Amino acid sequence: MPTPSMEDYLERIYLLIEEKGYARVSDIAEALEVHPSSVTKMVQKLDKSDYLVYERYRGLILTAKGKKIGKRLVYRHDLLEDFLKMIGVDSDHIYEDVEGIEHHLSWDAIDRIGDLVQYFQEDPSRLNDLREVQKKNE
Amino acid sequence: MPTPSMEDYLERIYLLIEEKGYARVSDIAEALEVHPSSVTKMVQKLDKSDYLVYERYRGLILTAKGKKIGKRLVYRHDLLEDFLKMIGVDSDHIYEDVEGIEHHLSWDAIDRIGDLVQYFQEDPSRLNDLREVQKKNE
Ligand SMILES: [Mg+2]
Ligand SMILES: [Mn+2]
Ligand SMILES: [Mn+2]
Repeated sequence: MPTPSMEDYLERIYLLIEEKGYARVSDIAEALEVHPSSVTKMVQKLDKSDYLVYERYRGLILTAKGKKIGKRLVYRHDLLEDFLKMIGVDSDHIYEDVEGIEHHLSWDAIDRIGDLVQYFQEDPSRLNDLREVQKKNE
Repeated sequence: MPTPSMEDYLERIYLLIEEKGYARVSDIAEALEVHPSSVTKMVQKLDKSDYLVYERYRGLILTAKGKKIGKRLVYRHDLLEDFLKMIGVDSDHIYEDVEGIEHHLSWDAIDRIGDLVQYFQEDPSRLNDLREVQKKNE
């Protein structure tokens, strides 16, 4: 039911509190380089759906549901960056390829990439074999 | 330089040409599920910049440029489809996942995914190991 950009907002709020203990509307406007009225409108939609609350001095506060979604997206980003690093995507492309995947892949597929990432680490000689395949191509 | 929309046309045109020598406007409309008048507008755009030619009583044939692009696009769709099958995504999620991400991955990542698919092809017992990780992880 939440749009991808609603989820990205919860992820950003969780990481703002990780960085300094608070999430402000002004923080999000400055980072996205948008007008603060679009942020307060997004905050309003997230508030009405019970993902966050707002109190003027503490700022933006995640609910149990909002904090669960925000953490999940941080870890999705990690998992997919691990995947793309493992298979050899270069540093110029990996970031936009992670943002590309994470917005257009079902959660079933994300889970399967998580199994794959686990597969290459339970016996790391699998990863050396994969890199041999790349070198003999190269 | 070609837009996502052009890439979806060029890929379908290549498949039909691959099967039949020419791509008819009516088969393109059917496959992409758009109104024939949309195809015409795209056909006129792609004709004007030399991706294709319209031949009377035949349909569309790609130029060297359009065919090079269209062949690469079909390779991308087919490689991603194999990739998702291989890591076990539900057969109900596959076409829509592929149509999703295919416009959002660099060619660098497509090549590395190709290295990954080749890694599993060169010793298919690696697919059985991968399946054990997934059954265990559950
Ligand atoms: Mg992100
Ligand atoms: Mn496609
Ligand atoms: Mn597509």
